[PDB]
Amino acid sequence: DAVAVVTGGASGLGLATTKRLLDAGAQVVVLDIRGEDVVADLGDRARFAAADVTDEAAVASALDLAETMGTLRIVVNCAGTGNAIRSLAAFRKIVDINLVGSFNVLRLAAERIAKTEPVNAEERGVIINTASVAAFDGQIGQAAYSASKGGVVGMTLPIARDLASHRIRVMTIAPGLFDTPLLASLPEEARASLGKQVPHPSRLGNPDEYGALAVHIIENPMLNGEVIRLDGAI
Amino acid sequence: AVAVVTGGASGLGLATTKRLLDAGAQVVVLDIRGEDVVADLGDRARFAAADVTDEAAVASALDLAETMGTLRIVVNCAGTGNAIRVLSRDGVFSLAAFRKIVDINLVGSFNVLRLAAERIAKTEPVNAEERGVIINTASVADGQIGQAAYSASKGGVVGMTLPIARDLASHRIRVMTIAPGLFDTPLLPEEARASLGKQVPHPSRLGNPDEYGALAVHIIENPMLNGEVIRLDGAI
Amino acid sequence: DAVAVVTGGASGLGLATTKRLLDAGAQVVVLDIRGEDVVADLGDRARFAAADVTDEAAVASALDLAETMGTLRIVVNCAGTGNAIRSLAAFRKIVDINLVGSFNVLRLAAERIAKTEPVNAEERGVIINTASVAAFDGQIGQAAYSASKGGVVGMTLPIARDLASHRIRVMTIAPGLFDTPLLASLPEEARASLGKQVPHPSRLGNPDEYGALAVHIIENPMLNGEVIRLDGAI
Amino acid sequence: AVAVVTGGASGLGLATTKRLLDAGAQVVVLDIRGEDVVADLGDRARFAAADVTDEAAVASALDLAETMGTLRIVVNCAGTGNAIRVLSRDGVFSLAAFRKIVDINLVGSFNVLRLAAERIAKTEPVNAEERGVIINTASVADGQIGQAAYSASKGGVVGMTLPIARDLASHRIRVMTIAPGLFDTPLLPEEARASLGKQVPHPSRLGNPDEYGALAVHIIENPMLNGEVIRLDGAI
Ligand code: NA
Ligand code: NA
Repeated sequence: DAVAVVTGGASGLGLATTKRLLDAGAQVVVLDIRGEDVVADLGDRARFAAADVTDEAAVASALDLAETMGTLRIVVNCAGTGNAIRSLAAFRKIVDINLVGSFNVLRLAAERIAKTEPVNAEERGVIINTASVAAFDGQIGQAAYSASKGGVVGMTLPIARDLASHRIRVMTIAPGLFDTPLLASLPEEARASLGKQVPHPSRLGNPDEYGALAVHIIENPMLNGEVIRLDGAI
Repeated sequence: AVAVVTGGASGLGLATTKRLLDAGAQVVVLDIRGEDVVADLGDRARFAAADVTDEAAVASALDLAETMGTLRIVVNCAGTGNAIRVLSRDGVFSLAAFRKIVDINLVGSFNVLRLAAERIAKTEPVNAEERGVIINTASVADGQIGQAAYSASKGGVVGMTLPIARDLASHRIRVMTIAPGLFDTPLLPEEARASLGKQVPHPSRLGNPDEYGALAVHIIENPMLNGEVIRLDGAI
Repeated sequence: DAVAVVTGGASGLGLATTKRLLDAGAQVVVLDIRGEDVVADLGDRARFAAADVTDEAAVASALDLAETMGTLRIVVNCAGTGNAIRSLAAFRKIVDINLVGSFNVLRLAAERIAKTEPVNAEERGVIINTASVAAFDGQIGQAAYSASKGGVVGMTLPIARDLASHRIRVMTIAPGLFDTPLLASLPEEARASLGKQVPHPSRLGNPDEYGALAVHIIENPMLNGEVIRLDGAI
Repeated sequence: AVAVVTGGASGLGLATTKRLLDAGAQVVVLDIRGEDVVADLGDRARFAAADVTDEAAVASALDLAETMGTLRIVVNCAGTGNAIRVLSRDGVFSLAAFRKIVDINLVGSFNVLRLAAERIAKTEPVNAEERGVIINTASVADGQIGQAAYSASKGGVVGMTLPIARDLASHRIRVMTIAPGLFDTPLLPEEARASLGKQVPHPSRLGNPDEYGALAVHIIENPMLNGEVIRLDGAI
């Protein structure tokens, strides 16, 4: 194929990853809840599947679309929720989207990737998660972001070990402060101030830097069961 | 001093409750059942029926605690107790099961902590250094989806520990987590329980719930333990 | 016996641990490079062995003293070096004392403890390490303290697993900022300022709090292969 | 741009050197031998004989690098290369052996980093964001004392990574660590090498030194990677 599914692929980290994957020659299904126009503009090697990652039936239909395009081998979980702004229902929503959704997509995708022929015939595929944190202290919902981050981190090695016999690697990127629309509710000088708190480089991460790491992980067969912090040492 | 122990009517929570009662705390046992168990514990223990994800029911358990005395201690053992029995009894083989397990562990622990902290923050300190202490339990360990639900739940509880400790520091409430390995609780045949014990390096046996309770009391009694996860697992 | 060996036992964390152990009914060999007077004052259930922990022959002779007193079952590595003050030789000295010394004492003690009868006949003994950090940023020798800390942390689980068949637990305490003579070169208000940086409790740790944890570890059979941070969330 | 690769004449260091040469860097190979290897690498590689714990010899390797161009990159692979061959060839069964292994890993890496950083801090930045990047290797894995020396060495290198990254941030020098698992280097019979490969979950084979080199180059090329340890080990 090779086909990738990128959740949250129509913006931020997901979009940057989608573009890097297209550049690398893969086809991509953008699994997201909006941004059909953005994905249309990328051309017909990227396709849009409308799906909430917490909805099993919706995810399954997006994987079906990927299968029509070629051989499914790659997943990148970049779906997130909640703008950074200065409720048990709110806690639950963040955990459901960032943690449960990532598991849903990982498990359903793994089932299909496991059925493919390996490509020296060593690998069937690679699943990459995103472990996301709160942007700042006293950020609303910090405990939920820390919980869903910890959950994604915690499942990385155990799932890698369970999928080893299927030749599917499982990795996680833990980004720091990145320039995405999730920061767009803060005023500009606030975002600039956040960037300057990062030790080095003292700025916001560019989503392309996340996308570049994701591609490196896909291209490096020895990276498995690991979390990689991508955060300027913050 | 009053404690609330969730999952307090069995296993780790019961062992904790007993240690707390012997140390002079009164205890509200917050659980889905166990009225007889709590009756057998005598006059310094009271029972509150509650699902840890139910805000009103947890609030009422806290109200009960504050009727008995000054609420200073919470130990969240619901993730290992009666509450996960059904969520696990017939196995964990679906995305819906994974979700329910994550819910009780992450949402349940967050609900109990957030509501308890609100009450404890309003108490007077006891060198007038401490208002209280909240201890979480990072899920006890079934198959692959079961392994994932455990590992995600454990991870999430771990992940919240330091950030919440930091948030509550100005309120003089410590936040700690115990991450137990294989323990001998009603949750678990003798041969099958024997095999589990053998994969623990040393001691090569199931943990005694009293060993969990002893650590919980030590955490309570050691002012410098904050924002940390303590694995209690025989190096497994 | 039971006999404990506490390295650095004549001051700070080590002394507080020695006193807690005596109170708990153990006999103690204080393995240290000075403080014979302090140990004399504790009475004849504490004995002094003059030894540098980097010197194998010296350590062995201290273990010999412990054996004459009773059955050796407990080791607490609290020997440290260098006052906190605001050189490759200096880097090497910190690593040699804090990391190599701890390994030296652990390995030599383990050999003897392994030969004892277990005491329901589950345990032969317990070895506790101290993983110490720099007190503040820009502290001279910070990289060496971080290296020797990381080294002690890194060896904890692997050594616990290798000693499991001998029924010897191996644990590590990672203290934060404690009121010991290692801070005595900083002026008082500087130490007070450091204490206030600790989130909660916002003060310097009391060495007795370390000693209490060490005793709890000894008394809790399920604690093995783990590092416990004791640091007020700093 | 000039790089210094310690242990650069074999294994992980050689694979890194080759990747760097293909990416357009000149490379000083700092090693205890390998003049012929470096000659075969051609005119953009030069050889400096040095023990990584020898301040004068490392200083001279740095002098050589700065003669060739602007020093921006250091990759410390000496802990996995020619330098540990003898320290390990006849086994690790003494406290003196443990010490020597810790020395080369912790002291060696600190010596190279501290001296390299002093030079790199004085260069002009290249959006004028970066002066340079230093990458450490957290020991490759023999028996119990061997296991302890490995684990302590790895731990120490890991432990220094973030604090040093923080210290060097104002100088625009990133500090990263790669923690490799079982790799196929000259250090390692086919059957015995086969058995080692099988205990890696996936890929269930020894790592190819080129996979280490590819990660090192990615770290160099990704401005946001700082203060972090990356395990490269097939989930072992
Ligand atoms: Na811990
Ligand atoms: Na990592």
